Amino acid sequence: EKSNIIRGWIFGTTLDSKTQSLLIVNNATNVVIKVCEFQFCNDPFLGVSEFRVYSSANNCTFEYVSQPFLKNLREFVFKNIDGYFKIYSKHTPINLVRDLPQGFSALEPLVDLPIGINITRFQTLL
Amino acid sequence: QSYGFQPTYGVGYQPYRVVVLSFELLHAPATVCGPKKSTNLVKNKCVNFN
Ligand SMILES: *[C@@H]1O[C@H](CO)[C@@H](O[C@@H]2O[C@H](CO)[C@@H](O)[C@H](O)[C@H]2NC(C)=O)[C@H](O)[C@H]1NC(C)=O
Ligand SMILES: *[C@@H]1O[C@H](CO)[C@@H](O)[C@H](O)[C@H]1NC(C)=O
Ligand SMILES: *[C@@H]1O[C@H](CO)[C@@H](O)[C@H](O)[C@H]1NC(C)=O
Repeated sequence: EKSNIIRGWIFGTTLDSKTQSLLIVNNATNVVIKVCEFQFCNDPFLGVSEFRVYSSANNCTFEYVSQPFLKNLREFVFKNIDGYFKIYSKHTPINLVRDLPQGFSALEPLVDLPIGINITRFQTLL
Repeated sequence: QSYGFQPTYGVGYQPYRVVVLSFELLHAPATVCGPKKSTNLVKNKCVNFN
């Protein structure tokens, strides 16, 4: 996590006016989860304003609002089973500065979303 | 063609608002339901709980 320049997820199967696509962004206000379909860019840099990640919406099926996801570690698990998407999380300070330390930390589920769309790829934003 | 609506027109030609609601069959996780029950609670008795 540290200096970050992270957060921003773009999932989906197709890349051209087909199916839908998930989108998760953190802005210290709301972790919005828009399944709405748009077109995108290569490296859309928002914030400090400008907003040009999406291109055009057609129609959407889910809108969500929840609380923000806050030597640390930013750990997530994204898993989909029979139309239910599950995103887990964990955040804990560590002493080692090198790599993943030696220890155990289970993941408390944060949300369950019934959607029912097949997914094949994803990309991280900055 | 435009309707002709007047307050003095006949009841058959009077405007009527019709709303038709249609629900799709069970092919996806259920998203619409309703309040079933609002019963109270008891303690230290033999009861059937749901
Ligand atoms: C953080 O992002 C959320 C989600 O995009 C923003 O929530 C919106 O807030 C406006 C303010 O009235 C509402 O009209 C919208 O409906 C909300 N949702 C969306 C999807 O736009 C929130 O405002 C953002 N916070 C900051 C500080 O920019
Ligand atoms: C709405 O969603 C359907 C998904 O079946 C898609 O085929 C269509 O292109 C979308 N847009 C419109 C305007 O119908
Ligand atoms: C695409 O999604 C549909 C939705 O039910 C699913 O039936 C299908 O198996 C998915 N495609 C793949 C390749 O998994």
